[PDB]
Amino acid sequence: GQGPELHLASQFVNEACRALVFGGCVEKSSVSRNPEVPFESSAYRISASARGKELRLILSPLPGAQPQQEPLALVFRFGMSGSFQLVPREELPRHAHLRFYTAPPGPRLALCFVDIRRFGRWDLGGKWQPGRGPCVLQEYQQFRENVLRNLADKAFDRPICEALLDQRFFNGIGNYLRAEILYRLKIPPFEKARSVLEALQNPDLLELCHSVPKEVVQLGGKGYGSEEDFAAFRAWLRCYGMPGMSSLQDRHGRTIWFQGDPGPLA
DNA sequence: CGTCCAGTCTAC
DNA sequence: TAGACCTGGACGG
Repeated sequence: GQGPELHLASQFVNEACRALVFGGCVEKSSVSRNPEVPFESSAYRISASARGKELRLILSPLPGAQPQQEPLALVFRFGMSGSFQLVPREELPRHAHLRFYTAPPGPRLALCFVDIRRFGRWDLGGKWQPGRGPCVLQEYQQFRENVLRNLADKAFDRPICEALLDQRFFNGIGNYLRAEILYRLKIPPFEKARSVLEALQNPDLLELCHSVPKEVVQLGGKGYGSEEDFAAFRAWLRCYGMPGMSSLQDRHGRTIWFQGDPGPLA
């Protein structure tokens, strides 16, 4: 997912796990080529927070949980299929690659990182990816100034629809969002990134990088609401994959949707 | 059946 | 920077 999806996953984990207590190890699937999670505790709480296209879990042991241990942080990137589900222990989904198990008393559940295509990754540190810009959702001012302050970067030589996927500057923006953001302002996709941004030294392209993802979060759904959780989202799209929209391929063969003028660098 | 389509991460 | 990395759904013979 993109920014809003990671945000909604974080919200789901905090809400679902709020009154749960986990115990045991953190079981990785043998099939998953991500790291073993070396954590085990008689009783620990799980919480989440998001930043752009990253999600941090914190495993926090209870007072007197054994063994004595500091809380452990994990950072996930979801790839294309990543997600969290809370299921009964005995009905793990296909492709649950990392599982955390509730501790009795009560229904024996499993919080699962589910990732069909296995593009999602997790790291033991708790650190955000160095290089990643500030979050378009929760760090708008930082995000905005990081762009305007660095227009001389080679990244802004690229056309705008290519620049918007640079997670050094648009941490959280992915394919549907660049399409929907550009369509709101009718900015040609293959306009030169530096040229579109020097025009602002009216909601503008950088406000919309904040406000458009925020519209998706405020919708809810996407597996964290209530596959009809996607009804609203499908109806909310104005561009991405819509009848009578144009669509090219950027230099990395990613599909950009737009109306009218492709712009000078197609 | 068959083929094509849907964000990094790292080796060249 | 391409290509590699993966599964399943959507769409066509």
